[PDB]
Amino acid sequence: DLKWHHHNITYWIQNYSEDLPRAVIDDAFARAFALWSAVTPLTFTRVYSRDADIVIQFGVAEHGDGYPFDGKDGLLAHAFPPGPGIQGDAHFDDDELWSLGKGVGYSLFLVAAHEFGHALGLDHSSVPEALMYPMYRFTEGPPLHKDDVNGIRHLYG
Ligand SMILES: CC(=O)N[C@@H]1[C@@H](OC(C)=O)[C@H](OC(C)=O)[C@@H](COC(C)=O)O[C@H]1NC(=S)N/C=C/N([C@@H](C(=O)O)C(C)C)S(=O)(=O)c1ccc(-c2ccccc2)cc1
Ligand SMILES: [Ca+2]
Ligand SMILES: [Ca+2]
Ligand SMILES: [Ca+2]
Ligand SMILES: [Zn+2]
Ligand SMILES: [Zn+2]
Repeated sequence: DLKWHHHNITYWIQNYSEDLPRAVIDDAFARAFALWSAVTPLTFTRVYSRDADIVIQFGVAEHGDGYPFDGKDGLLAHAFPPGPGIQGDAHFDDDELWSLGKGVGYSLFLVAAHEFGHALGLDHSSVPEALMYPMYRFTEGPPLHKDDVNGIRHLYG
């Protein structure tokens, strides 16, 4: 689908990378969802159920959906457009080193924020400073750009 047909979105962290403590991983995802909830009529509620709208997985190579990851670097993660089942789910390549991005590795917060963008129905931006730009660039500045917010309001008001 082009967008979620309900406003109360649920998510399930199905498994964890060992790269970061679980509480830090939980918080990275929470922060990434908080970014989008501030600018939408959507809420994001964590659940412990396979029935969740957005199922989150860490995996490597072929991990069960026919879109295999590729080892270190290259593809970092991917997420499916809104809908039932696999749709809306977000997967992270655990052959990457997940971090806070300041040091070595990729920021789990930034990559998750980007992927949740896709999971709400956004496509890519042509603005380098936008979160939904298709190349990863680590920044400590505010991730959202006018274009990101325009795109998400275009779908959700
Ligand atoms: C096709 C398309 O939509 N455009 C790009 C083109 O890249 C450009 C314009 O430079 C580029 O086209 C060219 C040649 O200029 C092309 C280059 O090829 C590769 C593989 O490097 O890449 C296209 N983009 C796609 S779709 N590539 C894959 C994407 N990733 C995923 C994603 O966008 O979520 C995707 C599988 C769903 S990614 O894993 O590589 C990725 C995952 C996450 C950030 C990310 C980003 C920001 C913040 C945090 C994170 C990035 C990238
Ligand atoms: Ca990879
Ligand atoms: Ca789903
Ligand atoms: Ca890893
Ligand atoms: Zn996948
Ligand atoms: Zn993307």
